[PDB]
Amino acid sequence: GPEMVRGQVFDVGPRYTNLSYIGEGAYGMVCSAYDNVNKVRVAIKKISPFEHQTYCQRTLREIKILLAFRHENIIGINDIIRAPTIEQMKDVYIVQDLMETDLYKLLKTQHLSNDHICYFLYQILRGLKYIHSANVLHRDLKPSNLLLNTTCDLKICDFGLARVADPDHEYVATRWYRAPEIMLNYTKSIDIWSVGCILAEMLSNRPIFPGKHYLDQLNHILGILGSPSQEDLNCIINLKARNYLLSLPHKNKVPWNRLFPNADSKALDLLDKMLTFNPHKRIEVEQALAHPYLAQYYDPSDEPIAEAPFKFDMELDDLPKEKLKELIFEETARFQPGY
Amino acid sequence: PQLKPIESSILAQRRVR
Ligand SMILES: Nc1ncnc2c1ncn2[C@@H]1O[C@H](COP(=O)(O)OP(=O)(O)NP(=O)(O)O)[C@@H](O)[C@H]1O
Repeated sequence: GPEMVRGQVFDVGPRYTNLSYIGEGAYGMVCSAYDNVNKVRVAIKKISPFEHQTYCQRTLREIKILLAFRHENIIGINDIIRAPTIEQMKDVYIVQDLMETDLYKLLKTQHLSNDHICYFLYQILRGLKYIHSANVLHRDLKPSNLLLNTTCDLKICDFGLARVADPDHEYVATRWYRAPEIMLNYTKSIDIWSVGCILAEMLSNRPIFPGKHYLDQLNHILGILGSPSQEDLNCIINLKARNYLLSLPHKNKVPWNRLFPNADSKALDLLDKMLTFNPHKRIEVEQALAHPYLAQYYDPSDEPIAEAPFKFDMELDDLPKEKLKELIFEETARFQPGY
Repeated sequence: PQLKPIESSILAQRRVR
C-alpha cells in the first residue's frame, strides 16, 4: 500500500502519512506529511540520485553536512527512509522539519518591511557564521535555499554544492548569486556576495544581477558596481580575464541610493561591503553581524560556533556513482533498525 | 503567506531582552 503523489510513489508509510505536494527541486519531489510516531508535521524530500554521479555527489554531501550540523538557522535531517538492501534502494527519502515557505516563494507574493528584511538578514548571517566556523562553504546561497515560517524563523537549506574552504582547487540554473571572482579566478568571500545579492533582492523584490549567461552576468555586475578600480584588476590571478576586463568598455558605478531609494541607509552601507568586487576587501561574516544595521539583534554570546571543522577529505567529483551509492547506503544506515 | 510580527520568533524574543 505505498502512497502516491501526482502519479509518483512516495513510500514513506506507515509512519509518515497524509502526503501533500509542496514542490519540485533538484531530482526530487518535496511533500508535507504527518509523522504519526512523533505526532508532528514534516517535510519529506524524495531523492532518486542513483542514475547520475553528480546527483549522487550532491546527495551524499547534503546528508553528511546536515547530519553533522546543529544550528537554529540551518535545516536539520530528522530521519532518512530507504530500502533495507542496496539493490532494492532506488530512492532516498529525507525527512525534515516542515517550514511554511521559502524566501523565493515569499518574495513573489509579498513586499517586505525593512523590519523583516533586517531580521531575516540577521538569521542568514547567524546561520552562516556557524557554517563558516566549520570551515564549510555553502556556495549555493539564494532565496529558494532560505526556508521560512510565518513566525519569521529562517533556516538555510540545500548543502548539495557545499564544500570545505580551500585556497585553492556543475550547474546550477542561475549565476545570479555567484561572486565575480568565480567567473574570473574556494573562499568564504563567495558566500558573502550571495548574501549581498539576497539582501538586494529583499529590497526591490527583484534579483540585482539577473544575467542570462557568463559574460552577461559580468556585464550586469559591472553595470552596477562600475568598472574595477584596478587594485581589483591586478589582484586577479588569471591574466586571461584581466585583459578581458581591460578589453571591456568603461561603466559607471550606480550609487546604492539611486537603486533602492526606499532602503535603510545602514542596510545600504552593509550591502556595499558585501557586494565589493574584490574578495579581500569584502566584509567577513562576523564583521557583518557587528554592522550597525544589525545592532538590534547582534549578540555574539547567542551566536553559536561549530565545535570543530567539518571533514571532507574524501574524493569529490571523481568517485563512480556505484561507489557513491554504497556510501549513501552506509551514511543512511543509522536510521535503519538493527544498526 | 502573511508574516506575523518579528516578536513571534523565539530568537527575536531573546533579542528584546
Ligand atoms: N523543510 C522544508 N519545508 C518546507 N518546504 C521545503 C522544505 N525543504 C524544501 N522545501 C520546498 O521544496 C521545494 C524544492 O526545494 P528543494 O527540495 O530544496 O529542491 P532543490 O532543487 O534541492 N532546492 P532549491 O534549489 O531551492 O529548489 C521548494 O518549493 C521548497 O520550498
